Amino acid sequence: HHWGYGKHNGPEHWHKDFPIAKGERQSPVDIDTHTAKYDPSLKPLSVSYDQATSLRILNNGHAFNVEFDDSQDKAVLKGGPLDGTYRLIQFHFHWGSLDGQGSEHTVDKKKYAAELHLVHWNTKYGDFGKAVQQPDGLAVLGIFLKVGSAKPGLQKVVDVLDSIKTKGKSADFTNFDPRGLLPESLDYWTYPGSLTTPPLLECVTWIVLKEPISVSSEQVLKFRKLNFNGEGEPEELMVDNWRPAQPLKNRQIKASFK
Ligand SMILES: O=C(O)/C=C/c1ccc(Cl)cc1Cl
Ligand code: NA
Ligand SMILES: [Zn+2]
Repeated sequence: HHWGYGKHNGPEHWHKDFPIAKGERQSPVDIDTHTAKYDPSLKPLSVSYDQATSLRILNNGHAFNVEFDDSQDKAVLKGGPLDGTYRLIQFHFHWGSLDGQGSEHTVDKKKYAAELHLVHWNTKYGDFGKAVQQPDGLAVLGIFLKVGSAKPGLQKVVDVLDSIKTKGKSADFTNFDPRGLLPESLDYWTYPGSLTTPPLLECVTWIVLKEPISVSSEQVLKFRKLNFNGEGEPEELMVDNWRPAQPLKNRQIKASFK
């Protein structure tokens, strides 16, 4: 498959190879704050990242992934809407060419400059490939980025991007603490959805944080210097690698906060 974000291979084309693109629980969605309902049954969200073990950062031609050792429970997400234990496997971002676009989820139709996805899988299914075949296989923690003050916890990521400029390049990325990417508040919205890239599988419990993090202009500018293309190929800047909001259909978005 040769999907991407251009006119000829972008989100409007994906359904031809991945018909679930037009399915009943696709992501992202617009979060209407005036219709999302507070759910008092939601348990506390538990982000347990103290023993996180990062390994590598990779430009995969769509975004860049920071990968983690998920062979044991070392960085997990629990609580909230979740039952059981979800292991952190990787995180990545989606971002824009302009500061007013880049996020996948929107809030009352507002776009943010970027969106962070921390991807976790349900350990009851044994490995990630099995988990993505289950309706409760994944939990993705989504965090909005707005342009303002620099995010110190993001700078080590920014610092290494020159070493993975093109598709297929990877670099060591051990001893990175993903706790430095979180906002102060863990207030969230949650709804059942999908992967936002092919194969678009409907296996995700989305947990989208209310509070955006701030990153600096220079930090997001360095995201935009990455390339979709491989080394030696014509340069295509890696920007606007986001899917737009999809129909909510038969779903309710719940809020953890009043
Ligand atoms: O978070 C995203 O934007 C896409 C994630 C993703 C895309 C493809 C596969 Cl096979 C698995 C995952 Cl977690
Ligand atoms: Na299992
Ligand atoms: Zn993503």
